[PDB]
Amino acid sequence: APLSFAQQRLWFIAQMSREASGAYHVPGGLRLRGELDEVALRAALDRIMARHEVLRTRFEWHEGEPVQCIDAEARFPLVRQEAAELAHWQQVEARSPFDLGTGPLIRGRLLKQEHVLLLTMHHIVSDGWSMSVLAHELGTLYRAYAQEGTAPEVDPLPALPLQYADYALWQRRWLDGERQQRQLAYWQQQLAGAPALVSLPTDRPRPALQDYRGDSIELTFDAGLSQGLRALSQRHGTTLYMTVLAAWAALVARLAGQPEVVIGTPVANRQRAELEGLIGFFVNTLALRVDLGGEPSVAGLLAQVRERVLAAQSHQDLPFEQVVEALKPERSLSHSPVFQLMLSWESSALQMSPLRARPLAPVRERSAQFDLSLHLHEAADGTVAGSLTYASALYERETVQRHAGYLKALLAGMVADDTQPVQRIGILGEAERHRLLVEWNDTAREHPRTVCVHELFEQQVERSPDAVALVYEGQQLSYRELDRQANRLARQLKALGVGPDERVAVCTERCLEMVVALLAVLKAGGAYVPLDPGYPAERLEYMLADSAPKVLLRQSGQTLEPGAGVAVLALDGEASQPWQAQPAQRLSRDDSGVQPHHLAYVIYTSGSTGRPKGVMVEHAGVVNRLLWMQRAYGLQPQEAVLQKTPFGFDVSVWEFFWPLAVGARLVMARPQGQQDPAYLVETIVGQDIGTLHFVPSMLQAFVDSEGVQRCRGVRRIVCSGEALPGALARRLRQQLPQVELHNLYGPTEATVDVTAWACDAAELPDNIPIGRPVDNTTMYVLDAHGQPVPTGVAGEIHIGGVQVARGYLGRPELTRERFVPDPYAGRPGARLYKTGDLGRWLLDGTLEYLGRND
Repeated sequence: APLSFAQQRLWFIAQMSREASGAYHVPGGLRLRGELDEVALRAALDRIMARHEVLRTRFEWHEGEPVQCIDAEARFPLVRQEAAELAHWQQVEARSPFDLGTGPLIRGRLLKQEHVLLLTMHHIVSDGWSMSVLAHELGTLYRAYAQEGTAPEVDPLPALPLQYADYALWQRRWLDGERQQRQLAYWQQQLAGAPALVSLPTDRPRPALQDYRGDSIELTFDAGLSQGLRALSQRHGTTLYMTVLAAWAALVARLAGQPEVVIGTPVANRQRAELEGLIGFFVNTLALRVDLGGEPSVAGLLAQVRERVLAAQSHQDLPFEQVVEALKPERSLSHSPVFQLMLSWESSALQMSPLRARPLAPVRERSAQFDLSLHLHEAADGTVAGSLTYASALYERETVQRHAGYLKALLAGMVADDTQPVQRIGILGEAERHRLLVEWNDTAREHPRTVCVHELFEQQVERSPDAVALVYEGQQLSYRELDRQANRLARQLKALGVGPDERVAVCTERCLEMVVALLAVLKAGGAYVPLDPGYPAERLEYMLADSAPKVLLRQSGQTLEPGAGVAVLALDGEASQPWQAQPAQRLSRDDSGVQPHHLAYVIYTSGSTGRPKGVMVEHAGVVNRLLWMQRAYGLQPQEAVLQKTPFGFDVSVWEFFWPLAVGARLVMARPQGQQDPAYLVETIVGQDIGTLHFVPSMLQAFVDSEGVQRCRGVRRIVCSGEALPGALARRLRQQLPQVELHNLYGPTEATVDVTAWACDAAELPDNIPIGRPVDNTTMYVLDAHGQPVPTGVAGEIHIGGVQVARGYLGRPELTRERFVPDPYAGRPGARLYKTGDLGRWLLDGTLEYLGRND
């Protein structure tokens, strides 16, 4: 049961109101493990109450603007009430709403020698630094009150040199002057043109409204890495924070595929020594734009980050909100402005001045104001530890864990060699590298590697010679009748010099004799070259001359004349009768001499921008492609497949030879029949079609056609050639609830298809994946240097395995460029095909097509 659009909208808005409850509070606590002297503690809390003027301040509405009201004689409120209770009592105290009109804006919690001294302040009167000052004065005041009786333990001995209202009066005048205008001018130029949104790969699409649900992981830099990072930063004059910022920016730019990254950082903004002991709202945010173009070195990047961090810290008085208003007066509501990743660097003055006061550790962060929030601090033992909070709507936990692993690996590389290119440092762990290269390519399947394409058909003829094999416009041929017709023509082709790796061009519209021709060429040991008569004459004549075939099989009525010594054989009509005198028995395997490594066909590319390339495809890869398809989908002998794809596209290869290898019948659609919506529906129903192919644009026309809901006998619809929108997949489910939808992907240079994804999930994604590699086929997503990229990162798709084509006919240079040695398979001579397509691995080990690399 789904919510309406207005219900879902109001829910996300109502939970953003839940974000405005605890995200504006500054919680904290201390553990008391000593004598119970609550008489001195209450005097210590009330002493810091009356001393720090901001703690006894309320806020009202007075004539169209908020005003502050400083009250006198403020009493500290404290409530008096193992693992489950302390955790529940903590965050509910941290999520306790305060009243800004009445106060108090600072509360506490305590109960029963060991006690729990919880404390919470509102962000309008405090910040991160304010809790450290609150804990500083509490330990000193409880100590002085535990020594002997006092009345002003902190009022005359260390008084406040400046109150928060004095700071606000100074800031009100500073914001009106020119110093504020110069700092705004710097930030205007420093961040002009920066990317508005980091393109970090997300496990789920970014919601329309920013989801603030968060979770966090812990990460640690051991003493070895921390020591090396300290020495690295001393050598380059950077701080330990600058070195981590340089590494994280280098990692994010590499993961996102963007030249520069913006990372925010909160600063204390207490540069003047007059404010360092004050309690109040002082924290400001700085946006750090780190550029990684030009492939810098580790040393060069550290010098850039050192430069821009010092420049940012010189202009840190300007409020970050005024930077956002100047840069992005119009801003998206699905992500934070200017930056979406924050890096906070915490420190380690004093600690526990009273007695046995332990700093209570904060609860695990569950609110995500940004996409990623990296918190780090230098522990006492020199090790660097912290947390990485992530937005649950965007990332899964394992993705964030691998993200932290890349950062630690990149930091170790920067220590190992600060002179190397920073963006080529290895970051993948061995576990993920093995999963990407091996585990997700575990497709080895035992198929007979000694059988050719036509022999699969011949083996089926012996199993069911009288079953129906081919249907065309009221005519039909059994398996035996089709085999005999192909044998006669194959012997005629053999008499004309057809043999291993020789080409035979075939120019015909769809009919029974089209399949006779294709099988006869294969039986004669040659490779067929489909010449679609619908193509322009210039294109047909080029492919006819480029392929240099021994024979042209031509349908009667076609006028294509090769000349050049090419033998022309009539495919049908009265002129084809002479080769009916050939014996109908099969040619022996030695008579043709064809082997699985010989060519099965040469199919030319589109030639959209130049001359088409003849893709040379061998028998063994086609056999693997066909045997996988039967293992995946289980086509049965009583089923029918529709031959509707023009046979110049290699999708027709499985339309032709998959049913004929397994006992099903192939229904040859009328020429250009797929373009008639009425004919397609009537043929599907009339001929009991169970399986057919659509490019997504034509599947859209199919589901929009009249009477599409009559096709409830359809079993499988295979999609390939374009991106398949999830909306179209859902639309097909509504029209035909029984049909199985499968999304396939693969170029001609890798034998028809190499990945497949069944669209059988209860809820389908907006972008249908291309899936997992097929049998004996491998897939790789590599960067510009041939290295595997992290999971989710976009790179160029590479294809390995037995289906990689032999190359381009007559174009050895281009073949060497796109068919490169395979460095993974462990097989000598194996090759990868560079697709020129962009893609990425998903979490579940499925591939996603992202477009062309250029």
